[PDB]
Amino acid sequence: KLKLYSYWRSSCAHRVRIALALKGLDYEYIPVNLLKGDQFDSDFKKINPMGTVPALVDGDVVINDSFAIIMYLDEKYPEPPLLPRDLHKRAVNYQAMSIVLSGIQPTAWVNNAITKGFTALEKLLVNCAGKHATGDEIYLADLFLAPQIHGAINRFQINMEPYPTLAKCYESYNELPAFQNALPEKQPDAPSST
Amino acid sequence: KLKLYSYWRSSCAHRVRIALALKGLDYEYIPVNLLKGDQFDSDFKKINPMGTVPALVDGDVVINDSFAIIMYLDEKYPEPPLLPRDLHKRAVNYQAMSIVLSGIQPTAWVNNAITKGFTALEKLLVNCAGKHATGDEIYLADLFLAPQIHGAINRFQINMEPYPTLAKCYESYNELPAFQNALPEKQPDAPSST
Repeated sequence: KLKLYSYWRSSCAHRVRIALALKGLDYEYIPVNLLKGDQFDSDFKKINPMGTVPALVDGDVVINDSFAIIMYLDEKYPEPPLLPRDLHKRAVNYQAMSIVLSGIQPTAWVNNAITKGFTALEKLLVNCAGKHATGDEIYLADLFLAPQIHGAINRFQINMEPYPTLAKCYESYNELPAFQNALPEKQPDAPSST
Repeated sequence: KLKLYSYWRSSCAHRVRIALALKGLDYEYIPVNLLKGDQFDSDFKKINPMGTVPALVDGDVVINDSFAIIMYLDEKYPEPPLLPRDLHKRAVNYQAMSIVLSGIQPTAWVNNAITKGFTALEKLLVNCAGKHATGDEIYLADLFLAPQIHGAINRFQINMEPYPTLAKCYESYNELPAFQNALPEKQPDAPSST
């Protein structure tokens, strides 16, 4: 019985929710309101000593970090694979992951940090033929791109026309249930329509 | 005939040099002076369009990003393995990698960003019994910790006594040839003794 400590608006938790949905894995969604500071609660700290969200609990095992959680899921529950067979395409997926993870993540506001990272991702992925980031199946890069692009568009009003490959990728996720289900607005702790 | 575009003081390139040495892989060291701005040279840009260092050239294939390069090497040349068999220990290695990659990396100066990241790494690794970060063999976390600790000590004069697990790890690398050989001061472009 997996548990996922998640916050509806966290892009890192969004990545993990896609992975769980693509693996067909059921889990208990445990909301952690990051705006309200619920991650500094001492009982939560008891269960999740690292203190970060997302956090996956798999029995006695607690995994933090979106990338480490996703790799643990892919290695424990291999089907469908989140990495391709081709060593070069696997390297592109890891590079795309790292630009998002460590490149970008960390009147009107102009966000050119995104410009910079999206330019690199476009540079990296434009030569990968296919429906999604690296081919016609969904892989690790796609789980990193979807939440990043959703956040760029919804929080920074970034225009995606300068990044046609990225735009293709993001449009390609609109019909995939695993991706639709994992969206921030669909989560149990998301702001209501009621 | 592998090629590695490297800069002697780059901690990211330091990580990759350890991996190449542990895999017993020969390569052409191509210096890229990052202080002098050699990475913005147009011919280098032709070979390495992504423009970053380190960059591994494996024939026609150019891989950027320290983590993606190291994974490509581990997957193409599996021996000795840079990840353990145990799924949980593999997850710890990826978490340690991510704290360094995306947590830390990006009168006297006091560097408490390091304090923060080293505190998390200590928290993460203290329950892993063994000579090195996650056991008695060298894995991915160790390739990320060595350059980070070398840089903390040599550029920021960080005292390692508050992080006994990390200190153990770093002392454990002093006798390993792969680690000694990859040090910044030993590289072809490093400042001279002459």
